[PDB]
Formats: sequence, structure tokens, C-alpha cells
Amino acid sequence: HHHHTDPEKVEMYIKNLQDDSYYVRRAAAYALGKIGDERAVEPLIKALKDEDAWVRRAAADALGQIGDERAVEPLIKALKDEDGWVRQSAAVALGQIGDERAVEPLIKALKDEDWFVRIAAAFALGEIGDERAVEPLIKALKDEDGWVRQSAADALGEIGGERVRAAMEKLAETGTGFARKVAVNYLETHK
Repeated sequence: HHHHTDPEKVEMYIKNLQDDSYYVRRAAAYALGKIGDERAVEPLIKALKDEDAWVRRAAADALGQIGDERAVEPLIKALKDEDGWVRQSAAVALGQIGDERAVEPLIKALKDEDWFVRIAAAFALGEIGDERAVEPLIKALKDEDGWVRQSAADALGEIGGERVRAAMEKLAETGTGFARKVAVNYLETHK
């Protein structure tokens, strides 16, 4: 890395975002994410509306890797995409960008019908590190999906702070099952 961006290469891939082939558009989004240059942001925001879900997924991933805050509002809209894997990608991307504007929408995604979206929402909330997400993550310790539970537990640990500690104490006192184990372990290992 630490590459100086080759303008001809970026221009080439940006143009390929308009190719007739979904594969070429997908590959261009992927390439642009790896290059990491902000010239790609507005073109990728458009690709985030591509007719092909595979292209939309790749565009969200690339926007996350570039990390430009102009992507936040469009990715927030992508959290409502009809395609579950696009929502998952948008959640992951928003986590990577780290912008607090994504917190409320991600909390909503914690209730998504798809388990893989919920995992990504939990993870992203952990990465952003905003205490706002404590109660929603606490509730996710009761999720039907065991991986979602685990991701929420990890996210609480990433956020840390007094509010998490206070919530863990309540669970330590009166919680049961997985949530209790999470809380007791947390308190034993923290401060």
C-alpha cells in the first residue's frame, strides 16, 4: 500500500462502473475499494443504486474501505435495500467509516429479519463505539441466533465504559443464560 493513486487506472475503473456487464461493474467497484481514492466515492454512490444486487454489495464494500463520510447518508439508505447482503455490506461499511450518524439506523438493523445483517449491525455498533448502542446490544444477547448473540457480546466489550459496566451489573444480578455469562465474564475481566 501507501500507493500513489494512478489517475488513469482510477478513471478506467470508474468508466467500467457503466459497463453493460454486471461482472465488469462488480470488479470495478471491488478494484476502486482497494485503490482507496476518494475520486471513486461519487461514482460508487451511484453504483450503490445499480440494478444488480451483486454490484450494489460491492459498491457498499468499496465505500466502506475508502472511508469517505460522503458515503454515510447513501449507505444509511442502503440499510433498507431489498437485498439482505446489500444491507449487510452497508452495515459493515458504516462500521468502517465510524460516523456516529450511522448509530440510530444500525440500531434498527439490529432487528433485521436476516441474521447476517444483525451480526453486521452489532459489529458496526461495536466499531463506532457509541454508548448509545448499549441497551439495544443488551437485548441482542437474547437473539435467537447464537452468532448474533456472540457479536453483540463482543460489541459491548468494544464500547466499554461506565454505561456498559452498569448494564453488565444488572445482568450479573438478575440475568440468565448467555447474557449472564457475558456479564459475569465482563465484570471479572474489566476494571
